[PDB]
Amino acid sequence: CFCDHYAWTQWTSCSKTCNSGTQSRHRQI
Amino acid sequence: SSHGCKELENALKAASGTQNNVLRGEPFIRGGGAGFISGLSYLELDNPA
Amino acid sequence: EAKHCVRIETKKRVAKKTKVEHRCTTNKLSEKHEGSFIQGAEKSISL
Amino acid sequence: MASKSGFSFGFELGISSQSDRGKHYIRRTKRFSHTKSVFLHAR
Amino acid sequence: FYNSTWSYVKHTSTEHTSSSRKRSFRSSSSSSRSYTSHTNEIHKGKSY
Repeated sequence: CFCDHYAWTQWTSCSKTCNSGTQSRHRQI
Repeated sequence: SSHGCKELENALKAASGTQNNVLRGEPFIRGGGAGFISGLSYLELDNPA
Repeated sequence: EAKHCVRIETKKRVAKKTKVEHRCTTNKLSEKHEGSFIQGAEKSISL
Repeated sequence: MASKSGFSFGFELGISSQSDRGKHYIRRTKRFSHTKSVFLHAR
Repeated sequence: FYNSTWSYVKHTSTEHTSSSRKRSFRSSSSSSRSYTSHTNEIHKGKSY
């Protein structure tokens, strides 16, 4: 597919200020 | 005897297109010979390294 | 491709009257899509 | 547009009439704009 | 880097036809109609 037809969202704010948080971004499918 | 015909056609085309192409670069050097600085800091767009 | 077409004929005699009608319609749609995406990254770290 | 109307009758006497009408109209319009802009600052 | 290309073609075709003939006097009337709607889209993005 042209997957970017269903654009990716902006990332989460990082889960924590320090010591390896994570952030994610789903598509607007 | 009598006859009538009417004929009509309408056709429309519209087209458009755009480009934006932006390139930026800022090589920075401290130390070494001023000629080497200027020669190397000068951005060879084909070889930015 | 879609087509719907009809033909009708009538004659009546008593006086004579006749009516004949033909009606036809064609509908077609075609859509073509293509897309390409490629991505890559390099890291190099040397000491 | 095309229209025809005529009469032809016998009676002795005979009378005939024919009228012919043709009309065409055509219109075309074309408009084009092209803009090309370059900015190059080096220092 | 990412390099992204999308191509899209859309076509629609429609026709209508009608003809009628009466006899009594005698008369005829007829009409034809044809249609198309068409769209092309191409969109691209490149980052480095």
